[PDB]
Amino acid sequence: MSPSDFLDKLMGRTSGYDARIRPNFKGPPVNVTCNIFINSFGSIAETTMDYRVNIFLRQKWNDPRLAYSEYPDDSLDLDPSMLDSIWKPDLFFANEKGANFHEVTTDNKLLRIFKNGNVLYSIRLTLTLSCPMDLKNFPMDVQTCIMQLESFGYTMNDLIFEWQDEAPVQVAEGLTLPQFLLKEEKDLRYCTKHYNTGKFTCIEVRFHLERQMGYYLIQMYIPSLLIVILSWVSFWINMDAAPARVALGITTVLTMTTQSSGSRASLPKVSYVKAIDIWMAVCLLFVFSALLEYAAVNFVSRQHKVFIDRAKKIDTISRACFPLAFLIFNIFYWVIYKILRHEDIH
Amino acid sequence: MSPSDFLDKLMGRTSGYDARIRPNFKGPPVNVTCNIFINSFGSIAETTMDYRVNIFLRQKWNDPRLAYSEYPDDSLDLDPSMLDSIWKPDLFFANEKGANFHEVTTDNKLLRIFKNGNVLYSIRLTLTLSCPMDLKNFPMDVQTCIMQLESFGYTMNDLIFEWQDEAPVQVAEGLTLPQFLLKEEKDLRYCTKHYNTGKFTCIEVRFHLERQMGYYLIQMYIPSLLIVILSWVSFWINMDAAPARVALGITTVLTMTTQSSGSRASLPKVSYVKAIDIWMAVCLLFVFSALLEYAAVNFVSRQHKVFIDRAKKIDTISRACFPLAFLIFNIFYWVIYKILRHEDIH
Amino acid sequence: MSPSDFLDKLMGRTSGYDARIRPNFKGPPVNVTCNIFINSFGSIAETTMDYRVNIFLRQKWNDPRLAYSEYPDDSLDLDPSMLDSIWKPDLFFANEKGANFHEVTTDNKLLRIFKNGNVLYSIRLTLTLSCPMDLKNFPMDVQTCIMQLESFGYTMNDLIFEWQDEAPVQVAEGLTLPQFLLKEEKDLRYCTKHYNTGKFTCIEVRFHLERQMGYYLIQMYIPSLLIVILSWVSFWINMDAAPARVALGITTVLTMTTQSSGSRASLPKVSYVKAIDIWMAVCLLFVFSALLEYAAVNFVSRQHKVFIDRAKKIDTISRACFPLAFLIFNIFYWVIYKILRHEDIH
Amino acid sequence: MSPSDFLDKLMGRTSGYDARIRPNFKGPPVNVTCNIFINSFGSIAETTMDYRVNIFLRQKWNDPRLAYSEYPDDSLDLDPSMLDSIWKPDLFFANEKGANFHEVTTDNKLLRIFKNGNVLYSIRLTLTLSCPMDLKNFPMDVQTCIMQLESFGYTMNDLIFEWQDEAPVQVAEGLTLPQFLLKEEKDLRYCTKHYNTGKFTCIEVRFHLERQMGYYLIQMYIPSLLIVILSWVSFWINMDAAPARVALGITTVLTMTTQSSGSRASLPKVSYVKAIDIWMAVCLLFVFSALLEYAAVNFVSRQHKVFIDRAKKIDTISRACFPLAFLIFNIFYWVIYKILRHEDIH
Amino acid sequence: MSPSDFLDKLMGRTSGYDARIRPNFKGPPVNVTCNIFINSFGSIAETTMDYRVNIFLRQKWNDPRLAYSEYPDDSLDLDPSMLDSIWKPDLFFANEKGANFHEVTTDNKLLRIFKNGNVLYSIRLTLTLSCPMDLKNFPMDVQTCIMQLESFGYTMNDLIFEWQDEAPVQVAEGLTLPQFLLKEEKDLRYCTKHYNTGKFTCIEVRFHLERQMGYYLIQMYIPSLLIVILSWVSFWINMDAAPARVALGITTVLTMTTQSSGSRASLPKVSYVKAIDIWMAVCLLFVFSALLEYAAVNFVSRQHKVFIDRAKKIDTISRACFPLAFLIFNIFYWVIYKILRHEDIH
Ligand SMILES: *[C@@H]1O[C@H](CO)[C@@H](O[C@@H]2O[C@H](CO)[C@@H](O)[C@H](O)[C@H]2NC(C)=O)[C@H](O)[C@H]1NC(C)=O
Ligand SMILES: *[C@@H]1O[C@H](CO)[C@@H](O[C@@H]2O[C@H](CO)[C@@H](O)[C@H](O)[C@H]2NC(C)=O)[C@H](O)[C@H]1NC(C)=O
Ligand SMILES: *[C@@H]1O[C@H](CO)[C@@H](O[C@@H]2O[C@H](CO)[C@@H](O)[C@H](O)[C@H]2NC(C)=O)[C@H](O)[C@H]1NC(C)=O
Ligand SMILES: *[C@@H]1O[C@H](CO)[C@@H](O[C@@H]2O[C@H](CO)[C@@H](O)[C@H](O)[C@H]2NC(C)=O)[C@H](O)[C@H]1NC(C)=O
Ligand SMILES: *[C@@H]1O[C@H](CO)[C@@H](O[C@@H]2O[C@H](CO)[C@@H](O)[C@H](O)[C@H]2NC(C)=O)[C@H](O)[C@H]1NC(C)=O
Ligand SMILES: [Zn+2]
Ligand SMILES: [Zn+2]
Ligand SMILES: [Zn+2]
Ligand SMILES: [Zn+2]
Ligand SMILES: [Zn+2]
Ligand SMILES: [Zn+2]
Ligand SMILES: [Zn+2]
Ligand SMILES: [Zn+2]
Ligand SMILES: [Zn+2]
Ligand SMILES: [Zn+2]
Repeated sequence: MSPSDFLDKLMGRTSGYDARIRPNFKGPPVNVTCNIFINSFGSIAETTMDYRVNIFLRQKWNDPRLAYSEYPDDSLDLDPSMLDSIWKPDLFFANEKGANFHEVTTDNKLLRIFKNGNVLYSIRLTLTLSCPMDLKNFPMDVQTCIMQLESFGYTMNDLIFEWQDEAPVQVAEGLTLPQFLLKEEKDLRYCTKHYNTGKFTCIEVRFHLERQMGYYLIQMYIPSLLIVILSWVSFWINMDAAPARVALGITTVLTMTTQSSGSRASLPKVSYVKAIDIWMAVCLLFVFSALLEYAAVNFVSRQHKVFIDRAKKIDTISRACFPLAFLIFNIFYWVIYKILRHEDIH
Repeated sequence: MSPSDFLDKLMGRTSGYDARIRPNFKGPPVNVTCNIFINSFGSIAETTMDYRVNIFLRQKWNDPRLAYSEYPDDSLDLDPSMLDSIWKPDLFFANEKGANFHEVTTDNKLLRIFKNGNVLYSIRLTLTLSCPMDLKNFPMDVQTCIMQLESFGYTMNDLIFEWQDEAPVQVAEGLTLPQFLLKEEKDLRYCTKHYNTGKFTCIEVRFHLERQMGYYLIQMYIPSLLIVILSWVSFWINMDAAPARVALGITTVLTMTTQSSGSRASLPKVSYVKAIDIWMAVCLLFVFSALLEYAAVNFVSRQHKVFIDRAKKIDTISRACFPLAFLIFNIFYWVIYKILRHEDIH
Repeated sequence: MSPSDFLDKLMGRTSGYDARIRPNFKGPPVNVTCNIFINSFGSIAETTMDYRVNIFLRQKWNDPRLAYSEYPDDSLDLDPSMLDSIWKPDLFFANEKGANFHEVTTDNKLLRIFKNGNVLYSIRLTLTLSCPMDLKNFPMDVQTCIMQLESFGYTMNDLIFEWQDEAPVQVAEGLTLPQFLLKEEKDLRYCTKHYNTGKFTCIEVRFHLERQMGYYLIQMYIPSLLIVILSWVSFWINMDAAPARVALGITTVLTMTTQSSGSRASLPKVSYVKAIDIWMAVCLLFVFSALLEYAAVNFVSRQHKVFIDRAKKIDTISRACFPLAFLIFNIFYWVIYKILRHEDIH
Repeated sequence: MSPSDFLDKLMGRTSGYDARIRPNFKGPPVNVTCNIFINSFGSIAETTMDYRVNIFLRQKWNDPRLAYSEYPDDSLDLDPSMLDSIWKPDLFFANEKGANFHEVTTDNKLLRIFKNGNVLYSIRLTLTLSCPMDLKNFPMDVQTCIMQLESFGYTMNDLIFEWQDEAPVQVAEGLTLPQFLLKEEKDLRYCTKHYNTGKFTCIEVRFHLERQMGYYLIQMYIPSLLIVILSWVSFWINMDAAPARVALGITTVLTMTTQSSGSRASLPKVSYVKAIDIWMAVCLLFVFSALLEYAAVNFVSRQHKVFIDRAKKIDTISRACFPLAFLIFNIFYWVIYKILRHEDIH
Repeated sequence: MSPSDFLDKLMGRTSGYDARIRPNFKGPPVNVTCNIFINSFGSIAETTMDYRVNIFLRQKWNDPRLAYSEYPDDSLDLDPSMLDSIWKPDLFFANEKGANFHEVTTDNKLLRIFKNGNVLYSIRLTLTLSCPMDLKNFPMDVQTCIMQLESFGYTMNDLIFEWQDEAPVQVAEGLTLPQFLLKEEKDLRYCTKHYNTGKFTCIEVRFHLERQMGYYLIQMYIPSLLIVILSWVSFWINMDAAPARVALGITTVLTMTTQSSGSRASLPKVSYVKAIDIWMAVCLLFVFSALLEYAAVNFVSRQHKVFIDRAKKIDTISRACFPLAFLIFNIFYWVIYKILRHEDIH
């Protein structure tokens, strides 16, 4: 025939096609097979508990009214503007905060109609999805980001969503994240929303992201350790140098206070302790105990010669005991925090 | 019949339906039963005095012109695009700063028409609602967020809003807030706007949110207490160490000044004192009195031996009196601030 | 008759009504009576010199072509969607930076047509209006925010704007501002724009806002005073304690420098001095003169015993003279700044 | 006749008017006379190198097909909605980053048709125009902001842009800028874009803006000078006070480092030196040389009495030489920077 | 003929033209020749790993159905509004985060139809393109920004994209960047996307940008060097001045810590070391070793005269060895970092 006539013949007034009626109106529910292709991944903000994604959302379903045989071609890669003249599933993202299409030059849309009536519907989307994050074990945590594909108007008696058996989630090659590693395996679950308006279909993916500790070591693990070592210099400073040892205790304690507040600058105001909070608390306790060590030496040395060697013994004991107890803490902290991270994500 | 014909028969030119006319035009006012489902809750900013919500707004009313009997089906879950061909209430949010719909894939809308003429109208909305906050008792406060549903064009003689008798407000399971606890009980009030243009219907919910103090203890309650203890080390420092005790008083006072200004960084510029302001003022008064204590010891010790034991007596008295008076203040501050919080929200 | 027929009969093709023609086309100019209702007030930013408002804009004018008598009803509260089929004034805000309507559920619009032809047109608007601010006397200033309602296309020969005789401006009950007090009285002026395109009508309101000083006292008035008192401790510190008195002068001067820069953090980069700048300059001069006082005592004490009592006399004189001169400055500063604020706003 | 009939008679199907055809299709090019009225000016950000303006753009051209004689009126101030039914020039701004119209109540548009066929077309626009800035001589610089009005689709053979002979640029009375002075004179140039698609018309204005130095004197010129004077106190401090003079050198050098980094906080990361960078570098060199002066006095004083008066001579020489050399630098810096600013803008 | 009739004759119902059908429907694929003109370049943010561009995108292809001979004119520069009535390629940008058109006064679009059927289609676009950046060698790095032009709906059997043989990329004259130099040469590659939906055409440019080091030298290369020199003053400070040398070591170490954290303020949280991180680590190691040098001198000097000249020998050796080893590090650091930058970009 001609390319234009076939398009407006299969659907329209002459054929009787109605886009407001689901394909099998009073029969079995429509089964929509979905699969996504992640084009980009980033903007993971813990303060707002969300992340931004850019995906190619593909949907496959069978429409018996769109089946054709006369036209010679097998598939039919048609124009996007007609997408309003056909029935489409009312998919929506349950945990979506913001979303939009793309019209950079034309509509970033695709539609194919096969001979048997199968419809492939691909679309480009930018999504801002909410992600509740557990920040206990914060510099060393594995977050799980979810993506729920839910129907809004049709129940399970009308619309059912299914993930493709092969490759429901595909990630673009070379897609890296500056802060996390995206695990190769993905979890495909079966959500089902139960409202007072009825039952609604839902499908869900889970992405596992491990936080990289290279930034946090050079940002607040090594500089705080350096402050603890800098506090240990006072044990070798001469005893009568009171403005020297006291200023050494003070600058280290106040710096540890500012570094402790600086470790939560980019984090939400949660109300539970974290692993970095435990490390900051122990380092602050160590520098404060070093200052209390000199406050005791300064008090013991003036009680009037037993008191000259008794105060010097505290300095000699603190020279070896302060790094040994800090090493024992470092062993227990790092070992138990590399033990909890081997726990299964599931 | 056929699915398409019934939809355009009940309403349209042939039936005579007009979407610009309320159902009972010159009779009793239309009663709209409303109930909301909170999908997300967050973005509670004290600086802008607002919070962001994402709800499913359901509206129920009876339209006698939409009653049908011939079609076999009980309910009629129809397509959203037709929503312009029917009459809908002109609901609007009185305390709304910004609002928008959702069109992530299709319209996030739902409409059902029953046999008797009842219309269920569900919609997805993102709202930025203004919330006036009282920050007296700030680290330990219970805020009340409101949501007013008001008609804009119709008076009480035409439109009346009512909350559903069962479950007007439903919260999604597992919805947590990083900063607040959402109380299970909700207050359903009856606002009524009186303008010079007439009387207008209004309904209102109240959400009670208790601020969690876990963040604020580790952020500005314990570090300021540590500065007060660090200031108490000077009482044990040797008397003639003037650059040591003076630098101890100075660094503690200047740090208390910076922490006091740091406690109001994320707060609006209100003009009344708060509980954290009282705590910061007392801690600043304590470290400043410790420095004045050494300024008196340094002045008394040089008046030329009575003056050697008289100045030492002030040090010995301040060693026990400074923590005892600080403990008495801590008891009165915490007790009275755990007494005011047991006061009923209502 | 029927409700629908009357609406499309009064205006349309059959009646001959044209929305592109002003009511009295070649007669007296159309007089539009305007009055606003402020729903919210806030977002007053000095850096961008603007403020955000949310108002109900009401407009009243007479259209002889819309007069009816046959229909029984007195007023006619009709549907908003028809608002395009009638003539409306081309009002616009002269000092508007950004503006938008509201479509949270439906159009936030209202239109009534009376028997004689009077048209009441209410609309909801969010406005970001520019406000030039004079920040001399900044912590204690009264700003005047303006709102100009101007016609864009019609001259005085066609369109005239007037304020309602009773209640042109109404403020919602309980509307408070965290930073300012909104004065109860308002000024209704008569602007008139003179361009090269002709003469254009304009009406203007003026809002008077007094800045509350409760925040600024605890933020940068009392902490700077505390630094000045902390600088006065050096006069009581022992004379030979050079690292003590010198470090006392240095930390106070550098802190006064940081507080002076901190007082202009949220302010625009204006090029005239302010009241807080005068207070910061005098406090910085006081702490710098205290350090120069010890620099003179340290120089006088070593000139080799007259020089021992001569240097001690400067300390004794500075003990009483430094707070007395600071008290005299505080009296003159506060008195003259409570005198300028009693000056009439007009 | 009637007002409505004339509007649709001059243009439309009956007359044969086509909005897709330029007035003189195959004759001389259309000459469009342009003039702008600046309503607001601000948001000048050096980091993004742009500024925001709000203008009334007026365009005048002759359309022979719009000439009328029968209708009685001289000019014809018509309704804005019809603006799509006539031909308009395809003006666009070459250096525009973002732009939008205004629809606060209606379209902020104006169109007049005269008897001879002249068309006056006024529109309200908000523009974010890019401005390349030269920041050498930064606290004391005169920037030149440009505005290019270019045609996008028509060449010089079809469309020519011209500035009005009288008042091409008019500024609203009382329009001030918090950071700059807008020079009264303006430069009207003749740009002409040469692409591979052909030749295109362009016209350009230039605004000269002088930066006000009142903010920068009190922000980083006087506080850095105060640090230099504070560093000169060490020359009067006693020689053996090593922790006093050393702490005086250290706090001044570290403060000069922080003030130097603070001077470029709101500036883009350019790679050439500026006048404030030269001032910061010389002030940092002065305080660092004062510390090296005490490092030399402390080294010379202990070489074992010639060495007691030799080290004291360096202190006495540095007491007068350090302010004299700083005064000579201040004279040469300010004189040459008030000489370069008298250079013609052109 | 007449200008209007020809436009609607070549395409439309009478001619049979369909915009939903590609020109050669069942023949060879359509070859689209593309070339871009960069109007502006900037907003290069490393934190979000993106950059903003403003380009003129030109597309050339042959449409046999648009060939004409009767009309006299060679080319046909027509009106933009008709652009919907013709077939256009479905180009889209693969690495695009956000994009929009421009409608400042009219559509910023251009279309020309030649006699043989060639179509030139120019459009103005603002793009926010993602750019993965390697920040190893960060203050001295050459980034490569890419721009992929990909088809969304048509495969290689239908649509093929090609770069123009002459001048695919043209940069506007005088276009400078405050932070980078845009290399004159550009790389034109051949991407080809392989999805599960089929094969898709793609073309790609590469821009090479060299970071300018003028800002980073005065921002964090020279101030850190000054801290290292300031730490070398302690070697000349007198030995028994313990509060002087200790405070000199402390302020320098804490300042180096704050400058090290300040060097990564505007950078993303990557987990690999950079060149500035290596420089900051070595400078921190140098000032910390200077403090350990005085901690050893202070310990050796009190062991009770051999111990008086033995501790003085460490001071004399450290006076020359500390700058010599720092000079050797500076030679190896700068030489190897000027060697890696001569490596070919390709
Ligand atoms: C959609 O999928 C469901 C589930 O596989 C199909 O329902 C089954 O259909 C088969 C074929 O008639 C029956 O034998 C089963 O008993 C059905 N199971 C259930 C639970 O209903 C359904 O037919 C599919 N829809 C379409 C249009 O093919
Ligand atoms: C909407 O609700 C109101 C209040 O219940 C109804 O008004 C009452 O209607 C009953 C039934 O006719 C009367 O007996 C009462 O006297 C009415 N009370 C008032 C205060 O008006 C109203 O009828 C309802 N509207 C509809 C359409 O059912
Ligand atoms: C709009 O208001 C103006 C001013 O009150 C009216 O103009 C006056 O109209 C009266 C009644 O005819 C005359 O007596 C006056 O001489 C007019 N004054 C001026 C300055 O024109 C005008 O008529 C009003 N418009 C309408 C439609 O009522
Ligand atoms: C637009 O302006 C140009 C330049 O003034 C006009 O071109 C001139 O027209 C006059 C009158 O016919 C001629 O004598 C000149 O030789 C023309 N000069 C050039 C360079 O073309 C043009 O006619 C104007 N267009 C209209 C419609 O008036
Ligand atoms: C688009 O370009 C391709 C590649 O040059 C063209 O394909 C070639 O066409 C010539 C001419 O018929 C043949 O001789 C070659 O064998 C073709 N090569 C391939 C790989 O197909 C194609 O014809 C061009 N399309 C149009 C419409 O001109
Ligand atoms: Zn896009
Ligand atoms: Zn898993
Ligand atoms: Zn959405
Ligand atoms: Zn309650
Ligand atoms: Zn709204
Ligand atoms: Zn007034
Ligand atoms: Zn506007
Ligand atoms: Zn000029
Ligand atoms: Zn634009
Ligand atoms: Zn290359």
